[PDB]
Amino acid sequence: GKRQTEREKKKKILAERRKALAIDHLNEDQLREKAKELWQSIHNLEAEKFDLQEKFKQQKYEINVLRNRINDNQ
Amino acid sequence: DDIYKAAVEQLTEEQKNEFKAAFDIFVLGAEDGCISTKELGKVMRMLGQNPTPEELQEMIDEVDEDGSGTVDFDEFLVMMVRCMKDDSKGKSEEELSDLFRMFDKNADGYIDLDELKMMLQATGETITEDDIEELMKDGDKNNDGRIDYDEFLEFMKGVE
Amino acid sequence: ISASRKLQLKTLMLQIAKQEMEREAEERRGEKGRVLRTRCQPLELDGLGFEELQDLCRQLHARVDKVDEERYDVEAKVTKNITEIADLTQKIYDLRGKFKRPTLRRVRISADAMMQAL
Amino acid sequence: TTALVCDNGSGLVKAGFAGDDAPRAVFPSIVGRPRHQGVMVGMGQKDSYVGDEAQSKRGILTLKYPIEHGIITNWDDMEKIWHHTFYNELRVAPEEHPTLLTEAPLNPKANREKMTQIMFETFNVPAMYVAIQAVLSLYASGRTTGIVLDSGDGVTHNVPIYEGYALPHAIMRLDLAGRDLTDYLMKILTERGYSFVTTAEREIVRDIKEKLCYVALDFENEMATAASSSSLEKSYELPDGQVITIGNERFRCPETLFQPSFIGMESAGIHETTYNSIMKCDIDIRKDLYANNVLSGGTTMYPGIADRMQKEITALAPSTMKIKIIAPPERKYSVWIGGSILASLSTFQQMWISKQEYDEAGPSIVHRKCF
Amino acid sequence: TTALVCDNGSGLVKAGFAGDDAPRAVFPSIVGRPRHQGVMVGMGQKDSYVGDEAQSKRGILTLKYPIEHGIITNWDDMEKIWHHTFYNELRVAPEEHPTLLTEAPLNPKANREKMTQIMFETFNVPAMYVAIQAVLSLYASGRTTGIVLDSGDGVTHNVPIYEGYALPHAIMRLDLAGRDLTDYLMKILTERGYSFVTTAEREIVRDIKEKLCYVALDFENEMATAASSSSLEKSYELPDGQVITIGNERFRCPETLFQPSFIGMESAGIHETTYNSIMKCDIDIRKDLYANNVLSGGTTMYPGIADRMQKEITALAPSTMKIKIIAPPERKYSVWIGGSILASLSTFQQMWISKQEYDEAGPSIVHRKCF
Ligand SMILES: Nc1ncnc2c1ncn2[C@@H]1O[C@H](COP(=O)(O)OP(=O)(O)O)[C@@H](O)[C@H]1O
Ligand SMILES: Nc1ncnc2c1ncn2[C@@H]1O[C@H](COP(=O)(O)OP(=O)(O)O)[C@@H](O)[C@H]1O
Ligand SMILES: [Mg+2]
Ligand SMILES: [Mg+2]
Repeated sequence: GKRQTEREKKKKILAERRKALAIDHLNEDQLREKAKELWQSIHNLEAEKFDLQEKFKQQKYEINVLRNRINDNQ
Repeated sequence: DDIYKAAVEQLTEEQKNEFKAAFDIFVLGAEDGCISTKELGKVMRMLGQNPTPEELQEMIDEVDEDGSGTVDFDEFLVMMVRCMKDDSKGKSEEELSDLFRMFDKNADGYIDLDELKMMLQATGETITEDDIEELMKDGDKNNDGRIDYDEFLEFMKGVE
Repeated sequence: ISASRKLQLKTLMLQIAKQEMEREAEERRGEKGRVLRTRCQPLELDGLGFEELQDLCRQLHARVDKVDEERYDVEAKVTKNITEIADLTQKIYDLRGKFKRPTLRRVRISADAMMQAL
Repeated sequence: TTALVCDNGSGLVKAGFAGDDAPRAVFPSIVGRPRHQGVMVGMGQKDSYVGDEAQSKRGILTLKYPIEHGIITNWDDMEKIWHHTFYNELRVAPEEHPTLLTEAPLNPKANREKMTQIMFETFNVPAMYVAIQAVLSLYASGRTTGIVLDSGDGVTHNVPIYEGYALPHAIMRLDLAGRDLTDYLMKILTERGYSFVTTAEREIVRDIKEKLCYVALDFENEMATAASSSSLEKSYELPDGQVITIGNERFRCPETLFQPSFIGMESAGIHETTYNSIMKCDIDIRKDLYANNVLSGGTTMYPGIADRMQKEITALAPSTMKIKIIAPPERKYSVWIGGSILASLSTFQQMWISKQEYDEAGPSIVHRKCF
Repeated sequence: TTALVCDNGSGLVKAGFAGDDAPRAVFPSIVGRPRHQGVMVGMGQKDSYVGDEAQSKRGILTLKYPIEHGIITNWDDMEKIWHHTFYNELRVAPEEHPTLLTEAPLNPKANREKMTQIMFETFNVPAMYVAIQAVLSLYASGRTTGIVLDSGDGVTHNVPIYEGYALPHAIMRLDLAGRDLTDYLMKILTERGYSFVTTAEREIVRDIKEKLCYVALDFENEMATAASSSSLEKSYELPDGQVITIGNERFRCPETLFQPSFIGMESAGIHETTYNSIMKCDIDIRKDLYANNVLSGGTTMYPGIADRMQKEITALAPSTMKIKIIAPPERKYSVWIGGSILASLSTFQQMWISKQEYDEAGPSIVHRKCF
């Protein structure tokens, strides 16, 4: 399905579609505020990816159950 | 056990009217309840319940243990109410899936009937003849050596 | 076979289920907090000059980009394998529930109670 | 809320709420104006008795079906029938209930569009959906493949389906059905002396057909036996006495299904249009269709048809394939049971034609994606 | 860890872990979208059935091979086939396994480069290596010399090898293979009345070819015998009955290999392109190539080909040389067995195209030293 489209989608979310921005060009208090904000956002992303790994484990367990049911079903 | 005693305590009046209609129909004057299992089954059918012919046979074969036909309305009505379904589907299949996710300590896509025994023992519960044997027999009912997820479902499906 | 046996078994099963539910929930909360702490390193209110502020700010901007790319990548993996899991769910249902589909009915309920209509 | 699974049919309107086992109200679809003058004053005489009320006063009415062959020929009468069905037989206002009508295959478009326009403007339902009468009968059997022969009272159609993918180029619709069998029976009864002419006496002939006629396993042997012995002559009591005796008219009336040359129709019987419908399908799904032949509809209730049809198809089909004919005991209401099952599905809940969609595209919405 | 020895082929994808005797999963490489409409709701109908699943639902699909003649013409479908092979037939994620694809000789570069780019970007393997399909078939025979005729289903190629030194100027690649024989058989069956047209019925004709056809030792004598007696007519039962009888179509279908003028191809048969491939070699290694002629590939499984080919070459070759034709019973999987042996070698363990190397030079790395 034009894996070129999938590759470009991945790369845009990698560089363009993700909230990427040069910001360390500001005054003191504002720079600290922005650093805190970005660090907290990425921390929330840490929580999100921790749950991503958790649910991926769950899906692996579910596919284990899936294969088990398959083998028991034939 | 205590479940039937509690159900007796929490007698639903909507079903109570049906049971007293059964009392009126079967009792023919100071009648001590000779247990006409055919009458009981026809009463169950009339009152809107749908007892199986297998349930009808069970009620035939699980009565008059006194041997005198006349039976205390206590145990009779316990049998009548429990034969009638009073529950909501016995939990949810998604709930059961998550519970099995908890219970797969073996982490092999299934649990074990031996694992079931170990967990129930860890719960510190009484194991007896009514326990122990048929518990694990019906947990791995297909007898695969371990309790698959669907086996865990079918062990206790539709039960509160 | 006594159904009181099943009643007691379900009491114990419900107890085990609730205990394991709370246990896994608490485990997840604690491990999640631990991972966030060891990964979301704190940002400090003092000790850095303006130049140090800028330096650490851009360093953490780079770190933010690193972890953002990593988590977006693993998120994409989660999504794709989730699509796969959904497909397998459909397939296994077709394996098992294809013939169980018509079985769902709620029937012979009211018409049985309509003999006085005529 | 709950959905209304109506099923117009032609001869019996079957309706009821979705999720049950049997239709709540089943009544003939006839609207009969009185024809005599009427002398009693204040008797409360209405101008049109519809439904089952006109099967009791049929002595002084002129019953006329509003649906001829699947298609609807008299829209005012059909509207009256629907109004009766909603308000008096179910007593649920249509403003609060989705509806699921049913329609024969290969019917004129204008019929379907007018049906949806009526349901949305006059009765003002929230959302309605039209489904082909054979897919439902396949739902009710719990299958997912098979070729279903739905011989109703208006029209007999034969829709083959495989793995859920209908084959639109293999639908064989034939217009011989129960009504033509009633007319042919009424026409051959005249060979003994019994003359039924009035539109009210067509109902009596229909009752005779339902209670006495049966499909012969072998036609020539039965014709020879009925012409020598007298073990077949079954008698029947008219609504006023004067019992009648039906001889070899018993199995000659429903034989028209397998030899439509009796009523002058050219086409081949229901035993050969099924084989032709199969042979138009692809070469790799013919075994499954052979093994899962489904019967439905009222007219397939004749005693002994599930054996005659199997014998005929086994004669036509290759000797290796296994021919099996599914004939559930709940044949008459099979379409409605399937309709209830389909309306009760969660996956189907977003296929209804919502009213705002109709307001935006007009009645021609039914031919669009929401089929 | 263990290596994945995949073998795309054209007609059957054969895969399995390195170090075994037979491929773990063998299934046709076809991807078929449904073509009819589909009326059952919630049946769980997918949009494309690949592999062996589409050989069971082929009655309502339009199967289309993603590999025409060695080359790959439809990259999305090929990616789908690879994804199925990795995840459902072997159930091993590719992130932890080297892969060893196989490719016909003299194929377009872009095909190979796209193959490696897909394997490194989409599936993200650790390291992949592409090998010529004939060297593996020579591995499996346990030889080190010999000229191998690998008549697959897509393309027939004839690579001579001596003492491990391949002769690149003597490779004779011919595009007649099993698929053209299937089409020619389907075209000559029409001379008796049997018409197969649909892309699904091509599979039935392929089954007929596999089970009935054989290569005649002498063509004219067989043509004369089949035209007088009737000892050759073998019957076969279609997927629905109606047995068919194949007469002299039995040995006329695979005769196309030795006379490509039947399907209009100009070139000489597989009996003469081998001799030409030998004669291009040097004068001192012709005896060894004569004595070690190797057969491989699926299409060389016709009963009686190892004798016809030997007779033909003995007719062409000088009378003194000994002509021997190696035809192992495990012909079909010979390429994959050789691939397993090659992947299991310790000396070969440093020839893989490591991912960091691809990152530094791009997909054009495959033409470089890591061949
Ligand atoms: N028990 C029966 N035996 C023979 N024929 C019957 C029987 N019941 C109904 N029929 C015929 O079938 C017709 C009813 O068919 P039905 O399935 O109601 O049509 P529709 O598809 O319009 O609902 C009646 O007109 C009658 O002629
Ligand atoms: N037993 C057999 N007899 C005759 N022909 C066969 C037989 N098995 C396979 N073939 C032909 O060989 C083809 C398979 O060849 P194969 O070696 O799988 O090709 P590839 O090199 O692409 O793997 C099939 O299309 C079929 O036409
Ligand atoms: Mg009908
Ligand atoms: Mg090959």
